[PDB]
Amino acid sequence: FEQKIESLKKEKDDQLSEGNQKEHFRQGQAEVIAYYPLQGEKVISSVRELINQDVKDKLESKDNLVFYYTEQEESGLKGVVNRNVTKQIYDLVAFKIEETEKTSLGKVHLTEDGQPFTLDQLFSDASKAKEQLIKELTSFWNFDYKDSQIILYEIALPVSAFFDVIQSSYLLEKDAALYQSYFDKKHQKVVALTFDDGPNPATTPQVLETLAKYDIKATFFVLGKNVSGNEDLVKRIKSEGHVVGNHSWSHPILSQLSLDEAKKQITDTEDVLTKVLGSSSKLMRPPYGAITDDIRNSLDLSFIMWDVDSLDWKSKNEASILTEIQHQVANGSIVLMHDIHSPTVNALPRVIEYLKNQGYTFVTIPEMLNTRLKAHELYYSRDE
Ligand SMILES: [Zn+2]
Ligand SMILES: [Zn+2]
Ligand SMILES: [Zn+2]
Repeated sequence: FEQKIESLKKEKDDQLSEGNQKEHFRQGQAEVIAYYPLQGEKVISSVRELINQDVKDKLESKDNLVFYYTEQEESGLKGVVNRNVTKQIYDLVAFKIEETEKTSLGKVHLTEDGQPFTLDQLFSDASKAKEQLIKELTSFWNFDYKDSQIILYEIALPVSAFFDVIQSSYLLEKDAALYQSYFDKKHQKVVALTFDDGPNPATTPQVLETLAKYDIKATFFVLGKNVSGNEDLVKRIKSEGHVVGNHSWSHPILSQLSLDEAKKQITDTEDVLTKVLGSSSKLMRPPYGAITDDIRNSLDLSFIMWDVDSLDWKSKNEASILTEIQHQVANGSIVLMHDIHSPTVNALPRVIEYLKNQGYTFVTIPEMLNTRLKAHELYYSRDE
């Protein structure tokens, strides 16, 4: 019995003496031996703390011999390494030596100099990161990092989903390439002009002439009620290469109607657009941006909001319209305008010129969202 215990102790020293500091103590009836890793000439504090925590709370051991030790592993993040902690318990009261180990009892992320690396350091702003985590979390802090995914305690979350607030400097070659793709797309200078509440026979034709003059396309979210009597004009919008979307039949606050009456405001418009145009873009913009999860979840359409309100409907002033666009438009913006009043008709040329002068490419909503478009989903911009 004594010789067998001596053999286990010799084996562990042969295996782990180098690069570790060995602590030995009796805790009740249990005999504990812990090998703490050294970073340089000093014990990695957070690893010892993790082990001490186990000793205090779990541990428990009646008559046993308990070993703790670690191994360094890459973390999958640049300049960060992991210390995996193993705990092994030997039962010697038995005729035969029994043992059980937990290979990854715990784990600590560390900087190359042995200091703690916490999940908040992976971001340029923890507050927001926490927020996005919460989301992708809810839909689907001790963590791991593997194959381009963040793993919490397990739930594997793509690292991609937090690129907006991540400290990309921590990404290795592969993830750095993925980030480059994200960055390049994020910085593509595209904008989608959108026009609501039409068609209006007295203003829409002028808007179409102006878009044609400037060689750009737009997306028109039309009211079902305005289609009757203006069928040729709606066909004209589509023949000029613009995308026609659904703005409800008569512009009520959809969230204040019963579910089926709201759905029908939408489907009646899909029906008349399909009858006149032969097809639907399956894009729907709620009047006033008012919508509910139930409505969205009830229809196979993508709901298109906006991130830039030109306020043309409020200001009714060309100079104001241009100023709002100049200050608000961003990469991937969806601009809300109305092709039913003259101020917008008049301001359109200077708005287009300004944006072209700043290097923007004008795109339709389908061009902007292309692969991101899914039924039931809400979209405020290319990325939000
Ligand atoms: Zn074992
Ligand atoms: Zn409207
Ligand atoms: Zn569905």
